[PDB]
Amino acid sequence: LMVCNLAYSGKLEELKESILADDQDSRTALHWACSAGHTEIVEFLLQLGVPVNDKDDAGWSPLHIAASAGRDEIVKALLGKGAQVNAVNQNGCTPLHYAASKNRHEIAVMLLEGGANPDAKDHYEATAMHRAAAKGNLKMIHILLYYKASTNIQDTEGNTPLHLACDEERVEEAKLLVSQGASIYIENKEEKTPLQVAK
Amino acid sequence: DIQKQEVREAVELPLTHFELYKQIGIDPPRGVLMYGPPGCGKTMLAKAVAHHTTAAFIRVVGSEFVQKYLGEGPRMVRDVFRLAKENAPAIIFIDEIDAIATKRFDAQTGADREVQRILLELLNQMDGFDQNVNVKVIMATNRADTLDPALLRPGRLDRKIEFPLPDRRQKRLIFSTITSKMNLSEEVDLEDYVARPDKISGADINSICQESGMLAVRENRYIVLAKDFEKAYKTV
Amino acid sequence: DSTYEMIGGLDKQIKEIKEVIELPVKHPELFEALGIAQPKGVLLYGPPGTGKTLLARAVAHHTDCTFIRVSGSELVQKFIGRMVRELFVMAREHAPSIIFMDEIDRLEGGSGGDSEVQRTMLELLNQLDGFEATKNIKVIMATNRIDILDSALLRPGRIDRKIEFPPPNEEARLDILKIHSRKMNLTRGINLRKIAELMPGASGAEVKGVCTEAGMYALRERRVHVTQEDFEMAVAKVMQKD
Repeated sequence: LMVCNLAYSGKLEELKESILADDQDSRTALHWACSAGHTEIVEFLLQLGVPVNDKDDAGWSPLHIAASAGRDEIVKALLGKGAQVNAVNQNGCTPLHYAASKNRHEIAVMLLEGGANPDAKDHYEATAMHRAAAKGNLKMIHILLYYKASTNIQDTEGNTPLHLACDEERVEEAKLLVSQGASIYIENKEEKTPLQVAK
Repeated sequence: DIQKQEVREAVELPLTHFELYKQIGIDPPRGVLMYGPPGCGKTMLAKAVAHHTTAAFIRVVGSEFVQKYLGEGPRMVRDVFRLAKENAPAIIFIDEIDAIATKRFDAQTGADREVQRILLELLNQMDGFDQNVNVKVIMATNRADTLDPALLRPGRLDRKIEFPLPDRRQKRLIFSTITSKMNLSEEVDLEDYVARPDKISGADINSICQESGMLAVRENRYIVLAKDFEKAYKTV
Repeated sequence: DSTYEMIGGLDKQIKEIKEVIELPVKHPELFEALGIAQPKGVLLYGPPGTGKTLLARAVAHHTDCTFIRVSGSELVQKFIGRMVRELFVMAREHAPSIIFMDEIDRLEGGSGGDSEVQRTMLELLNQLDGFEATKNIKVIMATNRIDILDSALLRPGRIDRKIEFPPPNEEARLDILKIHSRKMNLTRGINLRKIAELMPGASGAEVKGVCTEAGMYALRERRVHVTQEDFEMAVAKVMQKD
């Protein structure tokens, strides 16, 4: 819509007048406001009273944009207005997944701090620990352990985060997870123990 | 940080350091084998390696020499090999080897034994030319059980890049090298869109993405999105 | 060629095999006073001794005879040839010859065509067992890999020769490794004795495993001469797969 060229023009003399005056996938102003990542635009649009939990045809919430784009203050504003911490999209994924994929600490810490579900699984019965483990995100796993997150999340195929961590061949992360009490006996559908996956 | 270093020092270092192998006296291995019935491939890695270097390349269809001729075979493979070692350093991609690597008892079908004599003939010529040949020969297949033990014998194919369970780094690499030429956005994410084709095994995933480009080329939407991805996955 | 200068370590076994193979070569007059005939052949079961073919090509190279294999591993599969009589005609024309299969050393198609080759050599053993065109026609089996079960099962040692060959002489680990070090560029301050004697248990293929698996580190460091530390790393590089 007119948000791309509005916020892209940068003419401050007509932005607040434009918003205070009144796409193909039904994305409102808040979605592009989270895509750009500006403080006064998400706090001004959310200051007027635009709905914070608008869902498109697929279900992509704006919190998946603020979490999938790497913006801390935008998550501070969406959580400031009380956005759905466990919204559902087309694939069932949560903003914690994309928060752990982008390697953003403040987004995950401030999402889980407000009372989000640490074990919120998607349509594939997976959590953010699969992404944080397979992507080598050590500090993301650590800040997930600041809230006593579960470790026995079984994927839709039967894989655990310890399997995705041992597949990356991260010796430090494997010894850390096993040292913290990771179940080394859960077998997936392929009948592969966590010790056999690690070469 | 070991796969790109082993393949790197196994592809780009032997390509322009033949005299050093003449000094040390160790033949550089160049045979890279791809396997796995679930993942077809033969396009992402073949075009990736075939496009990392801006030079000449000569690809061959799996039935490029099957003309039931006994004397034309060695002339064709000798001419292709001499223009590949003399014209410019190219990476020959031999496909569909299971149809030319089958034995037969009856001598009436001399064309099958003849084409397996062509494949084994170039398999012997590459052994006799191990001393720093100016050509790279990669190979791919999908049914290694029907193949002969001479192909998978060491000294010919010393690299076997399989595709059982690629980690997220290989997804960022093999998907970044393909999304760098397409229209990307903040919603374009093919991690679940590649995990599902692992549950339901589908071939030529890259060709399905090209079909998604054929559905997004209608000038109705500039940036390709999840609608053409999931639509191209449920339709074809 | 692979003469005696490229193979060593089986002095007792060549001393015992000169009467099986070398008997019709230089002393055939013992047929009256002894009464010997043409046996089936001989085979060596166990681990690969890194030269399982260099011995057949060595005795065949000293006998001054041709080497015609059956499977045709190197452009000798269709050069001679129902593809079953041409080998017997070339065996009739070339009386001195040594047969040794190297390529044979899915379970549905591979055992189908491979079963056609097994039936080929079985009917060839039936023709050679019934009649005979000329002498000096002997076949040698190869049992070194895991998928070799027909040759080891059909030859228990009742009407054929058998040699226990797990520990050949320890020279299959030592001195043929020295020979494999003579071909490639070797330095003068190397001690193959300890690095060749400190590789027990795994297999007999330590020679080819340490050479071929050491060529990746001699290819990595690009050293003009192979050092002992390269072989020392190759010992681990071949013991990791155990």
